[PDB]
Amino acid sequence: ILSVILLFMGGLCIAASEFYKTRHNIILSAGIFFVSAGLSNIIGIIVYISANAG
Amino acid sequence: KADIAIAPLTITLVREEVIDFSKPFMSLGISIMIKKPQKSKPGVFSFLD
Repeated sequence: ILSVILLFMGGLCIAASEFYKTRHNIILSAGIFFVSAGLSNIIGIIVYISANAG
Repeated sequence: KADIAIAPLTITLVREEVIDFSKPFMSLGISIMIKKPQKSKPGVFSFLD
């Protein structure tokens, strides 16, 4: 779920890229959100696979 | 104190010497009971064991 939320927030950042632009730190925000979403997703996969060993 | 015993009472020589038993109403034998296999959650941080 946290992976889904982080992906949504990264989408909002990339959308705010075109408007309200020239900030140059909202694109970095989108990058950080997408990488963090990936890390959350991989933790979720390991936890799921581990919970099904019993 | 009792006139008859109707229970899972095993016919044994030492008992038959002091009481009477009918022929067997159940055939059986000693056996082993174990807690089943289950498993073994390897714990997180067991790579340090």
